[PDB]
Amino acid sequence: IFVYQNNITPSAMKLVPSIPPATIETFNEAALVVNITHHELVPKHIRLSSDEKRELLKRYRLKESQLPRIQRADPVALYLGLKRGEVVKIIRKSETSGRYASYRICM
Amino acid sequence: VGQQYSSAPLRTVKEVQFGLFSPEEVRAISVAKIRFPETMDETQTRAKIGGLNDPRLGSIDRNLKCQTCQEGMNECPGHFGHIDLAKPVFHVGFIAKIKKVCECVCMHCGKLLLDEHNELMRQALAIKDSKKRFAAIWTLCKTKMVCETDVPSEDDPTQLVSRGGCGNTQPTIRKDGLKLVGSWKKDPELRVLSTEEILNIFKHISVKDFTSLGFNEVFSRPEWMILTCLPVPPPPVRPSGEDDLTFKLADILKANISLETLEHNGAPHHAIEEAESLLQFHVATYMDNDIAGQPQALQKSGRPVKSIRARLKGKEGRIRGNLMGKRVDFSARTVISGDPNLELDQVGVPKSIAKTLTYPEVVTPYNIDRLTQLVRNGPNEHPGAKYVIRDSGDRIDLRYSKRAGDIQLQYGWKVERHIMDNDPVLFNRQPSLHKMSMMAHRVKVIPYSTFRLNLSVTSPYNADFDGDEMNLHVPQSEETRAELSQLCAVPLQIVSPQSNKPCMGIVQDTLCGIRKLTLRDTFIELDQVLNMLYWVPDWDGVIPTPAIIKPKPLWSGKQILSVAIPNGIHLQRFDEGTTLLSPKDNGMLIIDGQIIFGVVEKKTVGSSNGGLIHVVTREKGPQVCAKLFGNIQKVVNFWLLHNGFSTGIGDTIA
Amino acid sequence: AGRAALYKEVYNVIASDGSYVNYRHMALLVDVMTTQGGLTSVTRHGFNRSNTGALMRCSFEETVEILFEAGASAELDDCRGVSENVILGQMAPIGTGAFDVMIDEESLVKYM
Amino acid sequence: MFFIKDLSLNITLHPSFFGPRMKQYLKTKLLEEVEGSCTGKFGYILCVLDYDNIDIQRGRILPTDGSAEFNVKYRAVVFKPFKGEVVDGTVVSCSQHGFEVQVGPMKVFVTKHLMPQDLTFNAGSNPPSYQSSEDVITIKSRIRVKIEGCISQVSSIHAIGSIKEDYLGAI
Amino acid sequence: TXPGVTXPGV
Amino acid sequence: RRRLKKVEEEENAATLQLGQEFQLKQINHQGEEEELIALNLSEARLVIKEALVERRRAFKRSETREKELESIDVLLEQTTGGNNKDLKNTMQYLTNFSRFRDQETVGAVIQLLKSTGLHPFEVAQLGSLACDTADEAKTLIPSLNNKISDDELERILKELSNLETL
Amino acid sequence: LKEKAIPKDQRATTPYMTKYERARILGTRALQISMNAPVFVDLEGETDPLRIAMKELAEKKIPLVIRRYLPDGSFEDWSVEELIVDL
Amino acid sequence: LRFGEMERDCMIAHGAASFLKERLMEASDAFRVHICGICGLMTVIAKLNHNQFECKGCDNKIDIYQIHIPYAAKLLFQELMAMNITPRLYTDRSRDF
Amino acid sequence: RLVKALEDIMVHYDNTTRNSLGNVIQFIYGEDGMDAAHIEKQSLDTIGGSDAAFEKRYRVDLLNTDHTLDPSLLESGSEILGDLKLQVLLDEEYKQLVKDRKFLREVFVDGEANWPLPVNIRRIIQNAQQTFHIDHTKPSDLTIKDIVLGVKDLQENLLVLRGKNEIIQNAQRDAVTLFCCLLRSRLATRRVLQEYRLTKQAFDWVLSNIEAQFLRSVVHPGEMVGVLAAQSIGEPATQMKVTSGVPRLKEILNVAKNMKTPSLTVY
DNA sequence: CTCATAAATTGCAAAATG
RNA sequence: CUAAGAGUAC
DNA sequence: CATTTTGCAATTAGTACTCTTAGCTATGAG
Ligand SMILES: [Mg+2]
Ligand SMILES: [Zn+2]
Ligand SMILES: [Zn+2]
Ligand SMILES: [Zn+2]
Repeated sequence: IFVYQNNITPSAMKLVPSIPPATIETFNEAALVVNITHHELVPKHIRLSSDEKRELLKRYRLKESQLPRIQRADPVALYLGLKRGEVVKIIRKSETSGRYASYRICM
Repeated sequence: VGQQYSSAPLRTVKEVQFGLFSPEEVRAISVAKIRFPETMDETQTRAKIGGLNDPRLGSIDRNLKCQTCQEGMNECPGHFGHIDLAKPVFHVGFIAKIKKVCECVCMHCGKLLLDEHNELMRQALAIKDSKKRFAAIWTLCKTKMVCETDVPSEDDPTQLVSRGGCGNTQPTIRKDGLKLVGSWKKDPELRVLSTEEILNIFKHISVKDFTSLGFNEVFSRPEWMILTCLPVPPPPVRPSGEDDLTFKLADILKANISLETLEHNGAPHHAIEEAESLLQFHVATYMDNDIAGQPQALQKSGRPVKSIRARLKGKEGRIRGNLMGKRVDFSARTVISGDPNLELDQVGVPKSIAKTLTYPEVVTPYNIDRLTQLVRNGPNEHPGAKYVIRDSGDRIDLRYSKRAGDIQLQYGWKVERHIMDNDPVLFNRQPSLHKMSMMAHRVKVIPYSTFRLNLSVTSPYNADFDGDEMNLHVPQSEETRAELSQLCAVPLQIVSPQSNKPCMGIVQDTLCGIRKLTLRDTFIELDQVLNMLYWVPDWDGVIPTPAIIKPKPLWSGKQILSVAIPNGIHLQRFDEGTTLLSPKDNGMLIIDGQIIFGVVEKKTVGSSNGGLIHVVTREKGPQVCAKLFGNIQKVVNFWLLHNGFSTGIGDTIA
Repeated sequence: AGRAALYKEVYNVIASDGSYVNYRHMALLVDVMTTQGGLTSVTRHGFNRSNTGALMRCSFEETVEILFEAGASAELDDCRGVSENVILGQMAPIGTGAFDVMIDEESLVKYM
Repeated sequence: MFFIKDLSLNITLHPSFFGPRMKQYLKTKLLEEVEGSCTGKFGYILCVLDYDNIDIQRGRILPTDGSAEFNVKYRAVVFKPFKGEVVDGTVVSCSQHGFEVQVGPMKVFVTKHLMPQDLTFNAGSNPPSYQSSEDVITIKSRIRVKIEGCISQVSSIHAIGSIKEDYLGAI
Repeated sequence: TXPGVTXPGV
Repeated sequence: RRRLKKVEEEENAATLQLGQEFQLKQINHQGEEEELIALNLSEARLVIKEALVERRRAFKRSETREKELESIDVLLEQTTGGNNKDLKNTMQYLTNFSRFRDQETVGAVIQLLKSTGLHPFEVAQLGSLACDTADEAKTLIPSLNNKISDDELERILKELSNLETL
Repeated sequence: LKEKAIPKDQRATTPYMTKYERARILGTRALQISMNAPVFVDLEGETDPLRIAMKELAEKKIPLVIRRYLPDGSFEDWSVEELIVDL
Repeated sequence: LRFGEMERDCMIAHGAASFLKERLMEASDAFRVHICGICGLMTVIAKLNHNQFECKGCDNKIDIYQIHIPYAAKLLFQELMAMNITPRLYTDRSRDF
Repeated sequence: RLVKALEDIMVHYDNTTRNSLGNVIQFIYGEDGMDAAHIEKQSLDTIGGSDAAFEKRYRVDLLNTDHTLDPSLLESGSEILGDLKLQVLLDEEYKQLVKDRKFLREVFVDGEANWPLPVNIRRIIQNAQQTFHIDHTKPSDLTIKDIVLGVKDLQENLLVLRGKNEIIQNAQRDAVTLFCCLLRSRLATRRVLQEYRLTKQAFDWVLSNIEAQFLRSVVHPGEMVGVLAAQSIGEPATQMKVTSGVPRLKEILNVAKNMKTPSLTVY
């Protein structure tokens, strides 16, 4: 994770994607002053393992696209370091049932 | 009689596959080439052969069968013709798309500008959906203006790899009306990109290139976006004075003949260009007359021509005016009036409307006698029958059939008869903003000219009686009847999913009356008690012991009203400041179906959550709740009739 | 969090005039609007752009343009939507149509 | 030649036909329609194997119809002619244009152009036959013929045969 | 674009 | 796929393009793949006889050429009803051109041709045509060219001709 | 079809007949009764095909099965006999 | 009387699919049109009394099907084909859900 | 616009809420799988009241005197006191109730106790009381073990999802957790024995009725919840410092970058 | 003398510079 | 018959 | 390396009723 003060030069963004499996993630200090995940609006996000994703798609008979989508630019997706194809489990305090579990696939 | 039997297998459409007509497909499917712009021959009594109304595309007269399929106008789908255009023209709907495609492929060698050697092409081609692929490819290759006969190597930017590029420079392409003009960089060279050269360059696009652009090998290739053989819809599409499409096709044929003669006889290039532009304009206005910038193709009467796009789009187009919503038979509409003596799920149907709207009932050993009697009665008295459909498909109308004598009905036939009592009929008040505004009622035939519905059931419909009109739809099969009665029945709709509370209640006079009836001061003598008890249809037949026995037997209003409330209902609401004793008689306590205390008013019998309606329907069922509606309205309306309630100017005076 | 805010906005709209709508209706609305990862508006530029079938996309707005784009892209419409089966005049796979009714010969014989 | 293949047929049953003998009705109605029939896709169809328990499946009520649409799957024995296949047969008729040979359920017409120059028609004989220098082809005569051309029709499959090749003729 | 959906441009 | 129109090579036994649905492997009604077996004339006759006697027994509970023809005619008339003209012609064609009598000989033939490890169409044609020599078999069935050795084919047709009876 | 058909031993749907299932069962059965289908229940004088279907369903004498389609295309076969009509 | 869009929507919310189909097909316009399985277009010449179905171009006479669609739908498809769009109608699934 | 947007949403047979494409909108309808028409407003007693009041209402101790029980409440009122097994059962039951109290206080920041839930327990309790003629003076026939095991078994019997794997079981527990919290709030041993004074047959009948009503309130697969929601939102719109009503509904559905009155809330 | 033709949303590719 | 227009009902 | 700027049309509650008018005008030529 690279943390910058103000911005990154455009000539530096192009070389940010290095040789795999090394991944570089850029975050702004101003955007990291407040942790978004502690907001009451923000529910609990838990990254799923590959085995868990396979079990999810098996049990719910889903395809990759039939899951709810989460952009690979969402502040929470950047926060937890999601890569495309990884499914997050969302625990939400519902008002009709106490707990509701959703699943969002990164796109 | 409908349509006669066909031996072709019957299936339901599972997948609708779109695409573009290939010109050879248009030539193959066409049954008659159209060559002359006239519609009728010189005799004016037959359809001209070779004209726009060739009988091979479908007969225009009932007395004549279609020349191709040897079937009448009732059966013939209408078969397409084809006009072989003298020169290719743009499709008006695809011009922009065409532009984009010709902005992505080299205009000389006919190959895509940036193959996978370019950095972003791997990401662009990795996209799955065709539309996003094309969007990325266009937005990346639109700024590239060279075919790049030699490109830097993917391994390293030192050596040069030569691909199948001709090395020319692609132009900047703009649209000037119905044509595309290209400006090549000056070594600018501005020239109109003729449809012939664009069609040529599209026919040179490799399969991989255009399937990466989002096109398909089989269904829609890019070169099919340029028209060379225009399909001619049959006269069924443009019935006849002639239709607007007929005149537009006549104009197209006239322009095509003009250009063809100028080509064959030889002519200056300017006249050829003018004829080509006129042909393009006529084709575009035939397919779209609302082109921005260009003037509308006006009709012979001075009005804009109705193009096909105009026929499709809009509220009155095909989709929204004839497919999403369409005019239907077996429906009535008239003024609505209230009737406190009707059940909640009942609707009053005028005798005339019942005599008009009909239901087909299949002849069964169980209903042979009654349908036979209805047939004997005929269609001019109610109840009766209007038609008999035999197993052979022949229809017997009860009018003019009495001469042939009585009809011996056979099992399996249909008797199409007047809608009678207890027929599930969909009842609707428009705009019909929710599902409760369209509910299944039971027919009660009445001897007057208005629809009659319970006062409560007006609340879901948002219906008054100051001139409102309502619609009545009759199912024409046992399946639709059954699911209408078992899913759309009014009692099943009492509790709305809209707010998990009842949508109907006691309203208007009854509500006022019930408040006046359940006051502590309200005491009822023996005779009025007997009448009110009898007015409850499901009264158990035992007179409750009066609230006061000596010196005069007086029943309170709460005691009599508790007869309407079904046995076994417990309700306990505490209003503002009420105690277990009620100094203000507010609140509500009902124990085992007897109103222990509380004035019965809007909060109790109205459409409120936790009220009497909700409790009754959740405990005993929707049918018992409808029965409760009827009983409460009956008893309260009788009491208010014999008590009276008015209002005047003095009521507004302090 | 955007979906939660959208539900709160819709609920405040519903409750401004004192009316009450069940939670699950507004929850379905906000979940449909945010099932694509972003706030999909209820507009011709919003839900109508999703690749959900040309015949039902055109039934709302921009009919002829949708038909042209489907023809150009050779779209395959699977006729799963309500509007597709409404247009083609066939029982939509909804409500009573969300299943198939078939016949058991063995049970019919076992009855008698 | 003779093969056995999987076939599927869609049968529609009226509401009045649903009784304890529905399976018997479906089994009988599969017969009389495909037994000994002919189609262009699979040639002739002679009989159905394993009649003890044929796969009938469940059926499906057509909405607003009530008639059930069964998709009955079965094993059918077929005789599909193929191009360039040698097969024995029996001559049943002769004419100027050629002669007909009985192969299974079908008749193959060998034209007069497809016999050696020595063989010639002879109508003087009763019945008329084909006489050559070394052999004669008459009625009810065994003959081996190679099919070299087939036209695919549904109600009646047609094949074109010949005996011009070596070791083709009367056995 | 257009208008609607000037140009581009102008 | 759903390719509109269809371009296909002409059916040719020598080229072994029996058809797109006449390939070696076919998915059965159980969902698995089985080889496309081809029944020779004697084997097909025996299969038809077994099916017809099974049908006759089910309905009941619910050799020389002349006597065999009489028996098959009686059984066919007893088992099925009408539209059997094609079935009768095929049955008499099979009985007349019957290369084998009973189950043991046809089983021996089919297991020998399986041990040859050859195509089912080709082995069925070999069991159907009463060939004598090796080059004769090669010229009768072009598909056998450059597939099997001369001596092995000659000897196996020798045993096949030996197994011919009546 | 074999891959699609979920075996009876592991059907994961509700054993209770839904309102839509009951509505369609009643509609189909009433239609068949109207078209002279055999009746498996004794009649106490009823003549309406709909109430005939209701009486048939009351004692589970309807010879039909629901084929409930999962969103993936897989289906479960629930015989009307083993479905419990609670509503 | 008009069975408008939102009336259809109310019948959808009620879940009565067969009643909606009856409203939009039997009560208004039910049209039997023929197509071929090769090309899903309605370019099938039908001779019902002579029992001959033939789609010219595809060179087929046994790969035909009949479908029941509203005449408005047939007219829409005809105007689409007249406008160089092929709404091919296929009676089997070429893809999984 | 709302109807067209939501026209293809449907509850499928696996209880998920999917559109025409098969995309999952909700993994269970309404996040609890309940039909909207079968929902009534009820009070959650665990969340309300004070810690001392909650203890007095629910805390049961067989070893002390501050939170003991009257022996006349039940048949074995003088035998249970001093026991260890039933004290363990009450200890875990009260710990579960404390957990429910904390959970519900977490779910609702404002502590609102009246919320819409499928099955109305109060009406069933009153029906049993009026059917079995509870006299409120006779010692109860029930035993504590019966009450605890019956409540636990009833919670196990409320099935929304019938699947047979860990994901489906977790989803089922998540779907029924709030209704189970309500059920424990109402059918507590203290409340059953003292406030309501259920008998043995009456308790069994209450359990059976709760199970039946909950299984009856589950949403029906094939339900067109999309059009239902669209109409249920649009119908109140017709009856209609910060913009509200129809203009605000338009501002929300048409997700507009610029809106008339953008206001921000800071705590 | 009669037939034939003259509010509010969206949706950007240029063109210029220093 | 079609199209356009005007007025009107809820 | 950093901005920057610009020009506008299509689509937008349901049904339902009644009545009124008009359908290329004028000129050439066989
Ligand atoms: Mg009014
Ligand atoms: Zn025709
Ligand atoms: Zn080039
Ligand atoms: Zn075709």
